[PDB]
Amino acid sequence: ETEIIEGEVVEIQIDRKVGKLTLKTTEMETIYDLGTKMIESLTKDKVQAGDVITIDKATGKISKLGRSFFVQCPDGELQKRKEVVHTVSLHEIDVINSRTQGFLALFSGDT
Amino acid sequence: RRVLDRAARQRRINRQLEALENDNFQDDPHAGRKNFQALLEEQNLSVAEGPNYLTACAGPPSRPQRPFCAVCGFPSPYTCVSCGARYCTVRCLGTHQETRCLKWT
Amino acid sequence: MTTLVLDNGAYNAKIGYSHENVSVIPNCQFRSKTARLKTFTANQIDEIKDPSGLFYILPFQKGYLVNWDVQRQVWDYLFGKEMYQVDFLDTNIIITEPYFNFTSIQESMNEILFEEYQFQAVLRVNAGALSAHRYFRDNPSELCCIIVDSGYSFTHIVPYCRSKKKKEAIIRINVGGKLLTNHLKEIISYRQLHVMDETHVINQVKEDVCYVSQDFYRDMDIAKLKGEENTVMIDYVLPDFSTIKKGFCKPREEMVLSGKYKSGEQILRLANERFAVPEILFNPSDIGIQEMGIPEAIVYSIQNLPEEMQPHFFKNIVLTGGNSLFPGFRDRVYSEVRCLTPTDYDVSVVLPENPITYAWEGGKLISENDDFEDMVVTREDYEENGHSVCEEKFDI
Amino acid sequence: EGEVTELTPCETTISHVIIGLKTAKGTKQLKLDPSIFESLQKERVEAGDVIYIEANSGAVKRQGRCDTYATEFDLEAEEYVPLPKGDVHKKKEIIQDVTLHDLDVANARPQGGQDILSMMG
Amino acid sequence: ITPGICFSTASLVLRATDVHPLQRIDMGRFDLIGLEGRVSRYEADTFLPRHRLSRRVLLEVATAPDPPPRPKPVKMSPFYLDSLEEKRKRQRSERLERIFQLSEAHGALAPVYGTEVLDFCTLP
Ligand SMILES: Nc1ncnc2c1ncn2[C@@H]1O[C@H](COP(=O)(O)OP(=O)(O)OP(O)(O)=S)[C@@H](O)[C@H]1O
Ligand SMILES: [Mg+2]
Ligand SMILES: [Zn+2]
Ligand SMILES: [Zn+2]
Repeated sequence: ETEIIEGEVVEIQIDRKVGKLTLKTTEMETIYDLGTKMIESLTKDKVQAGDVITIDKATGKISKLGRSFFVQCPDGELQKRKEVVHTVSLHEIDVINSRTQGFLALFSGDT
Repeated sequence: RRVLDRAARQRRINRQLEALENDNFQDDPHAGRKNFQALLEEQNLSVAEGPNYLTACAGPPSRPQRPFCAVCGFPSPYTCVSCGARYCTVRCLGTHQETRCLKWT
Repeated sequence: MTTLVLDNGAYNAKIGYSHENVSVIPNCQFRSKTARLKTFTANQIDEIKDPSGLFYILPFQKGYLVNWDVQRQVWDYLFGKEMYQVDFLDTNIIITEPYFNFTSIQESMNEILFEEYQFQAVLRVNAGALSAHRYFRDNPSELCCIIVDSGYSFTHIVPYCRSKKKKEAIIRINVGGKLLTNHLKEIISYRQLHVMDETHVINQVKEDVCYVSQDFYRDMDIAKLKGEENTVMIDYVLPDFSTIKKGFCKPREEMVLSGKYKSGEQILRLANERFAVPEILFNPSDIGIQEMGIPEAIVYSIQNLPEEMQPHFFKNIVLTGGNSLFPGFRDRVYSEVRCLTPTDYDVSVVLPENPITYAWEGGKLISENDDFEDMVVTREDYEENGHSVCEEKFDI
Repeated sequence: EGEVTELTPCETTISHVIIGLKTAKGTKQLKLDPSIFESLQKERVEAGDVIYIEANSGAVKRQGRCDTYATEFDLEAEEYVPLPKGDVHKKKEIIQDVTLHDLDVANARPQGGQDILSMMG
Repeated sequence: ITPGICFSTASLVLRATDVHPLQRIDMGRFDLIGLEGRVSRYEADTFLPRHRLSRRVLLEVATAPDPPPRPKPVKMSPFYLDSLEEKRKRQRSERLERIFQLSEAHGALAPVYGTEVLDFCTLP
């Protein structure tokens, strides 16, 4: 189970670290108090007002899936607990755990 | 929507906390001497002047505050932009906006 | 000759004679809309039959005696011919005082006790002192103890040596039974039905249904469910004072999930308020009070004191007061203090059978001692030296 | 193992490291060899983090933040872990089987190493 | 320019090789290749056999009081508990035993070649 935050960015504020982030759906709007790691993640991936993004809360994995004013803004709750199911082959486990950055061998041979 | 400054939020929090110390919410059914603040101001009680009442007030907790929904009490990931109140669901947000956001109804 | 023991609490007065038992009587006057011109005093609340919409006239604001007229009337009723028939000129009185009591209140207490009643001798102590004395009488091998007094209007934590109170380490929490009851009233009014005028009924509800959770978030998850798996949720039938004299909880087998009942009972459904209200004692910041809870305050008070004494303090934590009667209070306190206490130091928390009357028992014990006469202040000495020597002798 | 309540290097260079670890069964104060301070700084260990320290090797692993601090921000990319249940000091007597080939391959190539050649290797 | 491939896997997969310290032995007692370039033949053969600590010396140093301060250069019990002190002295004894065992373990292995031999055999 993972917590996924998907919404439209309203306002992003970062000050010298503390920051605030305001996200909205078609049904609710919220302001978040950001931590250092999420602030760094949002700085690394340029995020501006109007972008529709999804955030993996535990990892900070932010992927921009378009802009809205093109993808329609999400409708329901901003923060959703989702059940993610992965089917991983034994070869995949072996290659991932064979060495550091070993997952690259799943794509380029080099096992 | 409108936005409330820090002073308004602090005043609301202080008013709610003081209201929690009220003896009764209604008025006297008969309908026809000091208070604590008067006693404090008369005592002229100064900080660091030995063990006294004020120095005994507990300090801030180390563990961070845990947010709870202002409507139903369950944990609340969201903070209302307008007033800073916490909430957990679209239904709870609607109830908060109708009831206690902005004007205190 | 005889000695009177009184715990002039903000909610209940534990008044009795040293040679007799203890009585619990509300220390406040009452007015009701069922009486046009009639103010009830002290235990007269038993006479009223419709305590709904009851109005409370309290002599304590924020746990200190601030209203003198109502307190005087209550004392006159308690000391009058109806209750105890106290012979003032030949009786010693042991009366409790709030911690860090203001000088003006002490002056007024001494003046009233020594002039308006003319008691033979007065001994003013704190309830925690009597509780400590009782604990040390019970446990003679222990040299130190720490007393937690979670009462109606506040929650103090006071460490006591064998015969002295460490005033430097006293910690007060501004969370008490009054605050919890008002918070429960506000929650119920905001969520289900308006009960802000039903302080008595909501207080009884808190006393009957609330409990302290060992796992806060597990209980929150359980309460959030719907159906049979929501074991936390219960149904309470408020007393209408017509056919239901006192409130009660519906049995689980008789519970209806839909919430609609053919009987026209006004049913109040509490799921997360069961443990949210008692949790304010351990986490004041839950409602907005930036103060440390009971366990953190205990540990901080003990760690302020010298290192050599610390293991003795951690081994003798004593819980007194009404708020300590919540289910799971002792286990939660022990768990949190053990979590914060250094591992080499053993932690022992003791909950007496009657935390309400612990101070009264301590006062009875201190009255029976042979050193009692040295502690009290007489009226003959009051005439000349009293106003200084009351401050000098009493360790308030 | 436990949540870090205090991390104080003692200056004479660093003579020793005083650390405070918290568990459900109490708190323990430990004096650390100064070489472990480099490991603590590399792992980015701060107060409130749940770590374990190997007594024989000084290895430090920061296995997340304590869940008591989960509400310190509304959105941080952190992994919050429950406070450990047992004592701070945990002893276990174990019997592990290894083969000679394991030792051969363990000694075939170097491990760790802050040099440029080791890193490129 | 294309975005990279985001390969998503189960969080449990990244912990497959991880073994808890209480479940694994110390593999540093068989580390021969780690001693090369760091440990010398002198340390293994002449110094350590002579200047290894003993339990007696360790206990004597631990129990003895602090040494007197180094001279400056010159140009020429009511609260006492028996159980707590017994626990503390048991902890001190355990700590000293651990120090001894770790000091013995960390210098038991001798290099296959050693720094001196490698330096001698290494031409410019
Ligand atoms: N079974 C119970 N469970 C929970 N709370 C209870 C219970 N019985 C009594 N109380 C509470 O106990 C409080 C009164 O306790 P007391 O300590 O006797 O008050 P008091 O000492 O007279 O006033 P203070 O605090 O000393 S000034 C009230 O707030 C009650 O709600
Ligand atoms: Mg009391
Ligand atoms: Zn809600
Ligand atoms: Zn709002």
